[PDB]
Amino acid sequence: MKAKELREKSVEELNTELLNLLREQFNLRMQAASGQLQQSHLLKQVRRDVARVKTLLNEKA
Amino acid sequence: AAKIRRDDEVIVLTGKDKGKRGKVKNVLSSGKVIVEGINLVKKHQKPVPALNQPGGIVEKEAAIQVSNVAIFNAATGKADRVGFRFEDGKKVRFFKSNSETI
Amino acid sequence: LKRNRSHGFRARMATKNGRQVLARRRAKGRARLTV
Amino acid sequence: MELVLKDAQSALTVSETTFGRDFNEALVHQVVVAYAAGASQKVNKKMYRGALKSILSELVRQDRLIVVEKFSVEAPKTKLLAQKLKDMALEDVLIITGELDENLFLAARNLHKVDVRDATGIDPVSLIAFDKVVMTADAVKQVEEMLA
Amino acid sequence: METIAKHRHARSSAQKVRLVADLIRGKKVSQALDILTYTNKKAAVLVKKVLESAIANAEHNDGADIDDLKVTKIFVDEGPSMKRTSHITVVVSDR
RNA sequence: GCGUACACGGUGGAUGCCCUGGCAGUCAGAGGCGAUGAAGGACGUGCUAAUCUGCGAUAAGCGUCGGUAAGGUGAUAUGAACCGUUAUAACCGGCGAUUUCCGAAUGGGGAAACCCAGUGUGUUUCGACACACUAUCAUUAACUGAAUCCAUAGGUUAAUGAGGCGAACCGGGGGAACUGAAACAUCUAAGUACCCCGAGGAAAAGAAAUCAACCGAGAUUCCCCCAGUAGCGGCGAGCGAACGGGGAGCAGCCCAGAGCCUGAAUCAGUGUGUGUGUUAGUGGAAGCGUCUGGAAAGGCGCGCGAUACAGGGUGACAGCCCCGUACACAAAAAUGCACAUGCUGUGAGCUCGAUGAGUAGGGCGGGACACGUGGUAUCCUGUCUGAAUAUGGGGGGACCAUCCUCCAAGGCUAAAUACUCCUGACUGACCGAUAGUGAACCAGUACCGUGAGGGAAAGGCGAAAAGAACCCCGGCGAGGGGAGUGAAAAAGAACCUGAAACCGUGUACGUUUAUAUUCUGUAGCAAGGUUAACCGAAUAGGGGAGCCGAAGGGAAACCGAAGUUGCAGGGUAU
Repeated sequence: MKAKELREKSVEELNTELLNLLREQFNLRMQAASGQLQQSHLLKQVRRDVARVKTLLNEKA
Repeated sequence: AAKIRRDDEVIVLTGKDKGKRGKVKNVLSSGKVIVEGINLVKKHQKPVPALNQPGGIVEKEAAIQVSNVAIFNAATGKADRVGFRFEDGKKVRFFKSNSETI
Repeated sequence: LKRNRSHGFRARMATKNGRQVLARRRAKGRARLTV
Repeated sequence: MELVLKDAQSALTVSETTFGRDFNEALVHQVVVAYAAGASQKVNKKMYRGALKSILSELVRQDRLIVVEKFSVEAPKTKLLAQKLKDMALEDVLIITGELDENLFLAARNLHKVDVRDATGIDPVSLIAFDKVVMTADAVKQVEEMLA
Repeated sequence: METIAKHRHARSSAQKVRLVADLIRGKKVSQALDILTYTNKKAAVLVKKVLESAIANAEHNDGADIDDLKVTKIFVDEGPSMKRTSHITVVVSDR
């Protein structure tokens, strides 16, 4: 998890992080507004993943 | 490290449970321990129509300090102290009073 | 708008007295130094 | 006066003014008051010498002072000191000697009822606190030369 | 046997409720409540509530024969001040 | 209708238990931070109604390396929902990335958390998004550069200082009224508060042209005595020295120009390895039975460990309940303290020379010099004049003689030293919510004054919420009663123990520390004692520059005395 995505090229990291922040964030916010997503650890894991992927692309390259 | 952890057999030295043995289920962050069938309480829980209310008075277990319960070993049948030692590649707890191996 | 003109934070800071009074006010620790 | 070493049947002679001088209650009271106050008050060497001589003489007359040729433990273990004290039936005693012994000091460290201190660091409070005092001939002569 | 019924922190003047209760002091509970039914005083409602609660407690826990129940010890005490509040107490038994 | 006393009540907190609180000290670092945006705020970030704390749209966090790792996901303060459980759950530490807006706040405006922008680059699209820059003063360097050829003023660029705050110390320049002589003159208050500058954490100064004079001490820096002596003041209140004499430390300097032999020790910067700390942690001793008691940690009996009976708490008082302590160990990477270690610049010692020349001094005009030249003074002016130089000067009682100093107009010198806004640890013949901090509590909060400023009161359920399930009355409320938990509910969330004052019922009856002076006792020694400051694994012991008595008295012709220092006690002088 922490190191599985480290070796991948920057292009796929950019693609996955942009797709996640564009789709999963909207899905989770709409679910929370509508009362869905009874389990909240999805928010934690997705926020941590997006933060970790965005932490790269600045010091790595 | 904690001298008492999961899957450990203990006997309550005092507190209305003298001489009775049990297995520790969970330990609270404040130092409390949970052992099945040593201290049963009569919590007057408030009935609620949702959340699958158990019904009536719930006979659950309360939380008691770890200090009030000692560790039990089957080698001699009497509670004894425990220290920590270094094994070939790890550190493990070893009882006292002839150093029974866990 | 008179309150902003008179007791405005920038207006007070424009003078040395404003800086010293706000510094000692913070030293005291009031939640609102001026308003 | 003359004292018995109780270990070799050897009699040792000491200055009369030290172990044979009259007990001055006022001097001892003043010294203990000054010690408690300091625990700023003027302190004089002559006052200290008089107080120590008076208390030593009183203890000798009360048979509260007993001397040995040497007091030590072969190994730095408190059990050795405890058993040695039990052999003589001594529980509340003040061990006083000259050069500090590492083994004896280590053994007596935990013992609340037994205290170990150097000859130069002797104070009346330690002498009065414990029922009896165990010293050594070397310590006795060291104290005698200190008091002159 | 004895029956107790009391109300805490009643928002009424203590002296007024004491005077109202003095009217029914030393009187049968049934007669007291019958007389208090038509009473127009504000404390009339409070005394009616306390007496009905007393008889309800008696019949639920104590024995029967609540009609012969008698008023024994009725009083009011001054309460905390925030119009001073009052505490009403009624002890009733047939004997 | 009331009173004489008792029991129950309610606003009620005298008393007592301490605390997640303050206050006074001791030992150490730090003794400043930042344009690479200091300090502090505004708003957000939890499954959130709210708070502390962390963080900043990558938001109660992320990448790396170590310790631990089976419970944790921070708590208040529960619930829902999660991962993994022997190394990719979670926690601590170092190294890195981000870090919204205001805030010196720095692109401009402006009303603090607000608005409006421009330039260049990337955009795999050029709607629009991300990044860097875009203020002022001063200095250095480079390129351009009018009057005026060059050079300057001016312009562009690279670099450096400052945009502010911070408790105290240092020097310099000004600086008050209150002030005692019952007011007041010379004065004290006071050079205190206050205003400014410089930058140091310590500062300045720091090594004699020093004082007496015919003997003498020899850097600067602080300290008790001399000493409240002289001296100063309607000699009254009051102020107030040293030459000189002892402790901390005592290191001096250099170049000031010429060379000789020279990269000969030292300095600042930069690698290597050694040892100890900072920066997560590891191990680490030992007990039962009866009785009592809600529960033992109360005590009775016999045991074990103790380098550890320091301490914390655990149903009442614990060495053997544990956490801990003594003690022995521990760092992947970062970091201070001293070493041998390679290198870049300074760079040893020897001899020969001057001794910092418009300089000392002098003339006409002030400053504060208690005193306006009067009994009268120091750095100098606006300007001029004007010394031999070490063989000479300052000079010293001026002098002859004799004596100290400099070798005359460069500054450097950490040492012994004042203080804590803040950081780390320890202690309290210090206090206990009307005390202690204003604030032990969501306290510099509420609140008041449109600002300065002032400023509160408000804590204790139960060891364990295990919070009175349930049933009934009641209005589906509030409130109460049975039952039950709970040691106790004469412990019930309006919850620590709980006296009355006030009001009702029934019961028996009638209607100022501190500086001196004197006297008291007591204790050492003795013509002696105390030693000051300081040293001192430390009130031990040393250490009398320093105080008085003193085989002395007396007229140094002559004859031949027992006082001091501590303790407690009192009166007096402010």
